[PDB]
Amino acid sequence: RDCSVAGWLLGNPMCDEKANPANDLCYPGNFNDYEELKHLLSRINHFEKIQIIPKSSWSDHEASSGVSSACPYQGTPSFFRNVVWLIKKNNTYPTIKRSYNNTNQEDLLILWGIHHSNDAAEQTKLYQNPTTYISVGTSTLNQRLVPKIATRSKVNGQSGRMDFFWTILKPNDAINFESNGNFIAPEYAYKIVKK
Amino acid sequence: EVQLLESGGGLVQPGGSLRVSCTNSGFTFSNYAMSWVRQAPGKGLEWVSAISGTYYADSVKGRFTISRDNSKNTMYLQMNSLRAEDTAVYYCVRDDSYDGGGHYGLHNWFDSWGQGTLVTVSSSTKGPSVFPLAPSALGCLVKDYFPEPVTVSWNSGALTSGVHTFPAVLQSSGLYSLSSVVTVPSSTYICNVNHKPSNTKVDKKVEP
Amino acid sequence: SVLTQPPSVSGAPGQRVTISCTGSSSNIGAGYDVHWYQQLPGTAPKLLIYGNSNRPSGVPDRFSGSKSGTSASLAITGLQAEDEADYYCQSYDSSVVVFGGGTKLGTVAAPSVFIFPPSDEQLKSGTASVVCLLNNFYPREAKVQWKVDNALQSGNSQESVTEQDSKDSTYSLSSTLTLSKADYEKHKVYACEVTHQGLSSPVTKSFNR
Repeated sequence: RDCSVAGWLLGNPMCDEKANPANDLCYPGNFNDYEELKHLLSRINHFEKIQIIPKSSWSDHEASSGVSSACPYQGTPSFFRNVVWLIKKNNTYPTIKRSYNNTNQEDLLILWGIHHSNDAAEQTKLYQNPTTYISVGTSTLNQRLVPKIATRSKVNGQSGRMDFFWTILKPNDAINFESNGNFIAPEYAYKIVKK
Repeated sequence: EVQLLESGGGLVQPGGSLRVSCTNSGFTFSNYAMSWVRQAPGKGLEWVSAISGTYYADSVKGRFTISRDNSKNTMYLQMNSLRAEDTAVYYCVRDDSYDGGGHYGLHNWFDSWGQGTLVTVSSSTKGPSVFPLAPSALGCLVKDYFPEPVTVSWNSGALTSGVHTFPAVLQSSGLYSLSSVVTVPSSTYICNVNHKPSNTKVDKKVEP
Repeated sequence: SVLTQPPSVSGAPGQRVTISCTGSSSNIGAGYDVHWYQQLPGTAPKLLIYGNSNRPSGVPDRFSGSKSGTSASLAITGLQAEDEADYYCQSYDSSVVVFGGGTKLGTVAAPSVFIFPPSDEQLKSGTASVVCLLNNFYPREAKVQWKVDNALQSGNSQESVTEQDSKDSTYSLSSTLTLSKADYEKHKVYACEVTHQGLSSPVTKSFNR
């Protein structure tokens, strides 16, 4: 409506194709493989949105935490509605074990994200762990992520970066996330029917 | 160290004016939001105001003004219209956020706290009187001053041994009085006393 | 600036105490975090907890925040005499900032008692005051008597009491009896009588002009 593409999916509190949009990604960082998705992103004659993992699934981590000046909603810091930025709990970030089997006979649109920081003392602030990662897999694809850390500019007022990724989780299949830190999990997902 | 420093506070009359700067070193001022938090006598803390863009609590609105200079790396709080109830020690404070390079107060916390500078709204001034409490424990007493605070050191000030500097007693005279005492089992020793805003410095050697 | 907090707790060494900070569904029924502050008695606040469960450095592992619905809780395990302070919780509501109202905090000691006559200088000045000292006792509830030739003198004193000492964890109290020098020198005996928990047969220390 007022938004771009991606952020509108991620949910981007600033919006509820578009040529060159005001709001794409409210927090900085890359977007991995925008182009590819765009193509078969259209050719969809049917659409609705539903949840998969609520924030209430995690007792071992601090759920509603990340919201920033870079992503406010009416002057109040917020975050991409559907993505969820996870912070350490009780000075502790237990490695995440979570999996979602798609029981729906209809396919599923899946995305998640990785937060890049600058100082590792600052890494120690949020995630408590000096060296973290993300590793996900579905059937064909197996992903492994690590945050790149030195220092940076101020883009969107922010010194940090956030890369997000995408996949398509086949029906009666699963997807396996693994991270001890620097990870941004999903909350709500998209049921998709192709053309 | 990381130093938050608030200077220039003292006695102001009701309907007065006070400008308090917070003086900063150790980080990049522009990279953080800052706040003022005040504590009244025998009370807790109350948010005053913050700046990255200026925010203010309700009790101060329109009569307080928060201002920051990163060129000089300080920040002010202009207090006019000051009444009575405004008397509190003023902590200059650091706003620290999960979300990092944010200039944002919305939800962040206070990691670094200032030393505090007491603003007093009343009339009129004073300075104390130092008489010894003398042995056969011991120490000296401070009588009849205004405003607060005073500060008690011992033997040029380097003594932390069984020392007790009491809570000040606002007297019927409307003048704070108090006592600073030390301790010792068996057998020259001076308490070093400054009440700053009478421009008073006094130190009296104690013995019987 | 007020959320809600209990006035004061009490605890024993090594034991566990739980600090509640309550609130409406407006603020903690919102999801904004709760932060805590440990402020030593006559010092700035120090950031204690942040983000409800997390501590900065220089802070012990014996401190744990737990946030539940419209309430939140500060707990401490393996207690120490270094942990004595005022504990406030902070949170936001519709911006601004809101705070708790704070919460304050074991062997019985008998208070070392003393009595101090008046100075000389204080005399030629004007009126004259008399101070009685009680050092380092537990517990907090107590009483002091000014007996002038057995006459219990009421009206003439104010008394201040020191916040619980850090490492011994023991209070001390100065009682200052303020008089008029003329109305001062008539009689001779001026006493201080102190009844503690550890007492036995009570204690009275005095002097003559």
